[PDB]
Amino acid sequence: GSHMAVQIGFLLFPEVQQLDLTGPHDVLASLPDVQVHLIWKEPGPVVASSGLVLQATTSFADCPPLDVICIPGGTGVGALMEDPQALAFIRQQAARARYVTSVCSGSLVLGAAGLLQGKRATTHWAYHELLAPLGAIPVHERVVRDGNLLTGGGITAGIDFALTLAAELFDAATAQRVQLQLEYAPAPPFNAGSPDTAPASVVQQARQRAADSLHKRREITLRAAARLAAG
Amino acid sequence: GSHMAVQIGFLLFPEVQQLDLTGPHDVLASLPDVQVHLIWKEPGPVVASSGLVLQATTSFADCPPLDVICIPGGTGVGALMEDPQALAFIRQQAARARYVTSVCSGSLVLGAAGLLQGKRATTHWAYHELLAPLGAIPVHERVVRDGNLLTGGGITAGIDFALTLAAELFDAATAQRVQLQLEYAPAPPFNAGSPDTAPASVVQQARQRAADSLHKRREITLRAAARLAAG
Repeated sequence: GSHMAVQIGFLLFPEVQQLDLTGPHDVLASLPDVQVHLIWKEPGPVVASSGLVLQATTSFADCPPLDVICIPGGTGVGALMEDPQALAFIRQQAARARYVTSVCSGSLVLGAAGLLQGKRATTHWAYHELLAPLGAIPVHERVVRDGNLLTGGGITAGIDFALTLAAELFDAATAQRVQLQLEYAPAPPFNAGSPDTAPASVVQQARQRAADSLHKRREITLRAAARLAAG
Repeated sequence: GSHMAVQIGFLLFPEVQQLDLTGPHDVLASLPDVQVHLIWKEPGPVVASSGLVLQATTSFADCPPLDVICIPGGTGVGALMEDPQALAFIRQQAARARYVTSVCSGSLVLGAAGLLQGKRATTHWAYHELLAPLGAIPVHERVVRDGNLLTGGGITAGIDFALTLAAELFDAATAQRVQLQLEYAPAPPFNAGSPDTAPASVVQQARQRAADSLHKRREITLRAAARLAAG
């Protein structure tokens, strides 16, 4: 309107881990004058990994130049990593976006798009070995920042970095106001959010359950890397 | 199937604060054998306060007996507090549910349904004075438990209590596994999630911005209380 509207965009794709996206969405959608997009090849229903149905609000072609782009993760990321249209849109938008961001395995899509080369980055802990092949410097921190790239490992990392983005786009007082108004005050009743804090028996379970997925994602990653190499 | 399916149900209503619901949804939907419902007067699109579109999966009438019911908050709660159909469904389900829960201003709906009488409970901090008129013992804690009632003040409190519910429905090892697999490891870059930690200037801003809403919600609350009194 008669203020500058910040254009904020989430990639919304089948089998997305919905909370990756919906967390930062509610935070950023609180900010003054912003316009938030859920972006897919076409507008309309997209099913998340839980069966939860979201609605994409815009196609790739109709998406305005974004100020913030965010790629969430989820099972659906493996397909996205070899999706030439999606990767081309992500590259297009990343060229000029003020902020390029991802949650969870969303960073592996950034990697497949060629956007992690020589960058410090993280991803979901079970898939961390897939960073180096995509040219990233792999870093084990909840949110890793490299210039205007922010990558968050865990499911709610986007809620946290959304507050950082709020403070920079606007001011610290604005970010603090949003945190208070939403009353965002996390206090988990367990301490098993990191493979370095969870019980060993639990870490081994989770490694065992992710094994087939990691195997499949590694094969995809190596194909994505070879495409980038051929350059 | 050939295991017992826990029936988990979120009230999904127009102008819901979506993250209230989508947080605990992704956590609980991770649990073994569970079936998760988004419940409204009819299945189909429901617009959240941000403009984000969700899909209700079931009507009141078709909703199975729930093991967990969760009422989220958001601007839409004021209408819900005087919605005789919605209140009757919430009472019906609460009678036998193992767990009755809410996030944010969702507890004021529980209160309007007559379910907070003599119970310790919390709600969104800006509306906390509305607890006593609905018969609750108001408590300032992130998640307040009274028997099988859990009420959470802030936007992600349901993510946290979802882990508690996981541990009780199944076991601590299961809850820890879910936390690790999702990599839920919150670390906000500000400390303004409570009116006792945020800067005073920020707390006064937020109080000023919520004033009209609180005024309107108080009027609604007092009508809801008088209905309960007439008994």
